[PDB]
Amino acid sequence: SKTFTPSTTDTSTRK
Amino acid sequence: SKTFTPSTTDTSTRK
Amino acid sequence: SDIQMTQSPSSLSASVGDRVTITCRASQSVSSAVAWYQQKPGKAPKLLIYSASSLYSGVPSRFSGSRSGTDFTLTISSLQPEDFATYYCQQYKYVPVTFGQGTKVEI
Amino acid sequence: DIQMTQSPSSLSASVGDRVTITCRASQSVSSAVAWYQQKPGKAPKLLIYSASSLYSGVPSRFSGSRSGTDFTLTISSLQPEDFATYYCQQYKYVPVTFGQGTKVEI
Amino acid sequence: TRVFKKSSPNGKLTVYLGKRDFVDHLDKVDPVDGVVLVDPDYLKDRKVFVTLTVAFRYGREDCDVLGLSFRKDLFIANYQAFPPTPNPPRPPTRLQERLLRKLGQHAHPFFFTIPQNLPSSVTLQPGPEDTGKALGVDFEIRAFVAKSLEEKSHKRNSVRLVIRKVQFAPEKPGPQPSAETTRHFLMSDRSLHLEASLDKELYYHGEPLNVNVHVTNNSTKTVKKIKVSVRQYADIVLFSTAQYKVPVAQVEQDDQVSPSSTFSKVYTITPFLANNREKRGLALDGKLKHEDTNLASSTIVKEGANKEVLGILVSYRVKVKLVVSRGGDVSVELPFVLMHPKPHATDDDIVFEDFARLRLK
Amino acid sequence: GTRVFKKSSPNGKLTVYLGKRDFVDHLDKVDPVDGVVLVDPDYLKDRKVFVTLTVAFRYGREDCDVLGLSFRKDLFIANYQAFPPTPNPPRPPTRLQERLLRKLGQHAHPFFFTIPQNLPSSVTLQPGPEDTGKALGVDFEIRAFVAKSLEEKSHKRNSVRLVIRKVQFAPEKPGPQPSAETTRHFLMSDRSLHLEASLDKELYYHGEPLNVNVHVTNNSTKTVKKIKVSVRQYADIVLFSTAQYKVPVAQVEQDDQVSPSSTFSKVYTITPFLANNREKRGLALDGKLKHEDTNLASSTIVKEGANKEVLGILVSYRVKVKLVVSRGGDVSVELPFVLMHPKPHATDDDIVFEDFARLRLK
Amino acid sequence: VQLVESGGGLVQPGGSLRLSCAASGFNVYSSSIHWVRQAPGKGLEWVASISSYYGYTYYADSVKGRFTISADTSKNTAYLQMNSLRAEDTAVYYCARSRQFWYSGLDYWGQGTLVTVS
Amino acid sequence: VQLVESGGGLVQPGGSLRLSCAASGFNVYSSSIHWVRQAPGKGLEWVASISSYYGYTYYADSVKGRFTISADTSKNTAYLQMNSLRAEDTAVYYCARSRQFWYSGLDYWGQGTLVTV
Repeated sequence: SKTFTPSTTDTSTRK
Repeated sequence: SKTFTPSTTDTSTRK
Repeated sequence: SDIQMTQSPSSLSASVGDRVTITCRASQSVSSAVAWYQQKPGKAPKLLIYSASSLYSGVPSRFSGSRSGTDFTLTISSLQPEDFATYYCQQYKYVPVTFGQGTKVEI
Repeated sequence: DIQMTQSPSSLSASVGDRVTITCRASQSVSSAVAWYQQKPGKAPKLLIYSASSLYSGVPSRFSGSRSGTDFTLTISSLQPEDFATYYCQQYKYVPVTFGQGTKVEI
Repeated sequence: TRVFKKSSPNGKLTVYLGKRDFVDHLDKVDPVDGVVLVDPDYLKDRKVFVTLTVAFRYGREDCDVLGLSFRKDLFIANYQAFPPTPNPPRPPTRLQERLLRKLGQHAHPFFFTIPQNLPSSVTLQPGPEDTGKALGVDFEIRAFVAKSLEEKSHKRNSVRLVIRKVQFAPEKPGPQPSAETTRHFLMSDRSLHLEASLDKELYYHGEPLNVNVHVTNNSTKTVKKIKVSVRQYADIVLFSTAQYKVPVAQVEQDDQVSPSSTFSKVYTITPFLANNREKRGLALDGKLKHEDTNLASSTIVKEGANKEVLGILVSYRVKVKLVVSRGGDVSVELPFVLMHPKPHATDDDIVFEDFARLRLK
Repeated sequence: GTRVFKKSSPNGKLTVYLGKRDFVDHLDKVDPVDGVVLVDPDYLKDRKVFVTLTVAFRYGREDCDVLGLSFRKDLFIANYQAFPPTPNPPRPPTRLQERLLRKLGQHAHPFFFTIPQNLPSSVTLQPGPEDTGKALGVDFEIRAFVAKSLEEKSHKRNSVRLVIRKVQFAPEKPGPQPSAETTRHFLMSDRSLHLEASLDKELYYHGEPLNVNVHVTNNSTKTVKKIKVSVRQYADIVLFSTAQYKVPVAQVEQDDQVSPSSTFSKVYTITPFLANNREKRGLALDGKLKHEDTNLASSTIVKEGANKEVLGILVSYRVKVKLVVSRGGDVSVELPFVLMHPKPHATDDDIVFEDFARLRLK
Repeated sequence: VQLVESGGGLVQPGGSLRLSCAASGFNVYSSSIHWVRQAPGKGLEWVASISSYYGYTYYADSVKGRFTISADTSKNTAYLQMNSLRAEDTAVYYCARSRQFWYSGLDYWGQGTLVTVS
Repeated sequence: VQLVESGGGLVQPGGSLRLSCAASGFNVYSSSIHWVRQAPGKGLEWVASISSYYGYTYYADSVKGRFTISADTSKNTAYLQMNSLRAEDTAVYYCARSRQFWYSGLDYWGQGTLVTV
């Protein structure tokens, strides 16, 4: 439902 | 489907 | 691509005093940029309506133009014997300008 | 603010056991999470920073991990010196919030 | 009747304008009144603002403008369409009432007034080396949803509609142009003297100009050539007035005038864009998006010209130069107005002025 | 436990994966920009995916309401066609790129960028209190967008921008200790006023105090009124003409008179920091990924090889020890030092812009 | 205001012909000039158009390359140079006139020159 | 490297007290200083923080307005002026230290001054 401009997050380099 | 930026069109001032 | 002005009907039979409506449908959504012409046999065409509603100067007031989205209609409120001719529908919103196939009006 | 739900509130362990202390952030903070060890009657002592970096001088049995917003502190080979209280702190946003603590008991 | 309609990229916001061109009548401007259709459930706690912005701008419309750029808001107006203002200016017009009754409760009007001392929508032609960057006065309307005016607008829920301020030829004709200039020699009492005149004070776009050159060369010098030219005078005013001249049409014929002999001819010259596409600083009429507009119309200003100067002002003059042997070139300028018939100081400012003079002066 | 930065397209059909946001210059190589782009192949009907490594010298904010002058100059442009994959890509995929490809599947493709050795670092000049957010600065960025070709304009609904930074850290080897001497004798007296100042170190970290050893040997008959110790920042903007700007970032002034025919010796302590310099225009700050707070810009380190290497803004720091003396005759010494972070464990528009920059700062 | 035409006639297939449109009563720069043909028993079709104010020439897809439209601005006349006249080019070609500022239909037409091929 | 803090003691409710945190072994501009309290039988809580490099002071929602944190940069000491000490303010207040470039947790702590109301 989020309509705002996507920000910078992070994710685990795995699987 | 129309993912492009909406352009200027017209409509009849009626009903 | 080009734009098709599907003019309907290809011909119609009428009489003096009758009300004749000639339709025109554009394949692509042109603006009010549509014109109507009256070509009697053996003569050059003659502009009747421009901008799909504006009657050309000198044309009798019995001719009128209307637009409903991409559908354009030419109406003769009180048909006269002088109006038996061929009527062409032209759009001029995009190059090339395309004409309708015509609608021969016969007595 | 942001709540660091530390689980369990306490746990009973023994020497040589493996203890895992979890920490869950209400909001998705980054790796900006630190772990402290407060023995009773003493000031806290930083163990892990950036949720994985072992602080200098801390024994290697302590280790940090992150799985999204879930942070875990593990002692591979528990020693009698490790029976203390462990606090989970995030420092991504002001105010910095601490976990409620996990008293490790013999 | 019909109304223009542009919608938000996500479709939750729509603007309805009866016109895209607004005419200055030299005592009033056509009021900008439209209708905005919103989605009140989509805007959980936000407001809808429409802005009437006109700005002197340099550089093209994209974001990656490699080089200098400059903007100056000549006039800013703000309207809170939703929630509606408690005391809106003017009652809604007939077209606005029809639009509201057609679109329902989630449509609200907005009203704008353009001040009398604003420039028209003009655009200076980019140079062949210039990468599309161009000076020009642009009118625009932007509708956006936001918590307040100071909040930045977002592309997804904002819609922009470029409008234009235009002027048309006044019904009352002006005085016929006429100019006289003499050049007498140092010794001979005879004085070279020419007469030139346009048949009209006002010319439409694409209409030829007939100049009546009338040379009375009683001296002993021979006029080698007679050159007839049309010049465009873009007058950019931001903080210091700077006039720029661009020749837009030239008619030159080899009609020698013998000493002690009169002359009389009717030259025909037409300004048009076909041969002026490579010129930089050539003022063109305001374009909606990218269409080909003709040469800029002459800017007509009120008699109450206290300041009256902003943006770019356009004027046209016809010059008749006689290239005389042994120097002594004599010229006459014929100012005319070129229009359309009515259808029926900060550091940035000073530095940009220096830049503009350096570029196209 | 390696983690990777990721930013998604506004419509969610495009995503960039970068293991780093800061890339270190090693004075012989810059950290390569290796990333992964995840695309939606069915969303791409007849469109390609390009990623650009753009670094630009810009003046002004990133918004549209940028009333007033603005400037831009792409110091370096690099383009990569992520999808469809380039036939021969530069370098084999790194370990992290291979892991990201394995995690994300076949709809994720790598991109490779190389930053040249002569580029500037990410710096920002502090906006003045009168400037409406406008700031000179060198900015690195990466943009991923879908288009039929590079010439096609980018669209916000699909393009995703990720600001990166080029950074430098303090060299491991120490430098020579700063030392400066300057004499000033009167017109008639043979005695010469002379001071020598020196920093204890050549390199100082941010927030580290600077200890200057001022030593005045005044054998003349003139009396030193005060001793002023200052730290000044030297931003060197080089687009086509080098314009040097000096901003005083720290001042230590004490009233210690020096009697005639009497030596002097003191150890002044001075620290450059941002708390008292927030109202200064043209103060060089470090690169910002966002509107966060950075410290004073680190000193720009250039290689021994001459080349040109001059672009954007170059930052230098010098300590000035000025002596104010009765009847004029001020004598000063400058001690250049490098301020850094420890290594963690002739177009018209351009010329007019140098004119504007000198008018603004100089 | 007239659009006198001259130039049509019988031409062997693959031949060439030039059509001259002598405009009168209006200026070549305030009006655009269009060529419209009408094959026997078929409707109206637009083949060419010239805008001397802007210096633009447009052609139909069936006549692109083969046809060139020019204007004699001094003489206030327009020309249509038709080359490689095939069988499909037989029609009555009309010289139409439209305003330049702005297009409001072809308000003035010629009288048509019959172009035929064998 | 040490964090010597003093100043706490018994205070009547609604009273005031100042806590002085003498810092040694590090500089006031390369490090930030934080006050963290631990109520009896309760967990750690952060109340104040000062960054003398940036000139910033932060306060908890429960101590904003009532508490002011200052620093003596020349003396390399920090202060916490606590006014209108209510019942909830009784705790052992720790002076913590963190890097300025950059934050890596509170690597150095004091020893705590007991404050009672």
